[PDB]
Amino acid sequence: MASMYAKHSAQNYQPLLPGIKIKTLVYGELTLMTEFVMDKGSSLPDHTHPYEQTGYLVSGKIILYIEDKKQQIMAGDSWCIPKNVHHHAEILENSVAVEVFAPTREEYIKYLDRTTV
Amino acid sequence: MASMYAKHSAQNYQPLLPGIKIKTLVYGELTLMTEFVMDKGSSLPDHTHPYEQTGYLVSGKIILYIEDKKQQIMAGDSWCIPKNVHHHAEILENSVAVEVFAPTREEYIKYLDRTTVVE
Ligand SMILES: [Cu+2]
Ligand SMILES: [Cu+2]
Repeated sequence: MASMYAKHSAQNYQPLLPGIKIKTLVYGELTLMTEFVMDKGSSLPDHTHPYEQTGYLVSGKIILYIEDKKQQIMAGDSWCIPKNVHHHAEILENSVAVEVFAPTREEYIKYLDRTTV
Repeated sequence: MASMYAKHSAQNYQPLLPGIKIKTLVYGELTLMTEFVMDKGSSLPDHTHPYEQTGYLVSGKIILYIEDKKQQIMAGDSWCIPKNVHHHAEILENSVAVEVFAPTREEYIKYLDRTTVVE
């Protein structure tokens, strides 16, 4: 029930997968926003979570896989993945992506940058 | 029930306020994502909508007002505004912001770009 603000910082990024760093920026009662720093050559494995995922690529170049379909993602592109839909990605260059989850993905709250507000 | 993708395009931006252009990128069952292009000197007036608003500043420099708090926002900063909370902003330089609303703000679906494909 309280609003928060997060300043851009290259620190407090926690390791999630080989070449993938994660950091929860802000969250509320219905959303949660994370930032992914993905190195060239890394990938996100296939997952199905009960959270809708809408994202935005800040920089870089990735390939997003939804079901069996593939789409090349560049700076400025966006996407929206519904609940329980198979999705994975392959990172072609050093990329940065912002991802929002609905509802509040409580397992990602532990990735808070500790600063916030 | 359909996933979607939107390609970056400098077109399909509709005017919302003097100096403020809006474009709905994608939306789903619980969220809706828009992109705001804000000219230098413009501002967003005070509003209270029944939608949680979490945003990210792609570029520029603005001053975000949430309730009684004031904060200067620069590139890379983010925020989260709860439902029915007073908020407004003053745009200091040519800025671009991405904003997500929860639940799906159906009134902003009319700003959807033509370049959004399904799956
Ligand atoms: Cu996911
Ligand atoms: Cu608002």
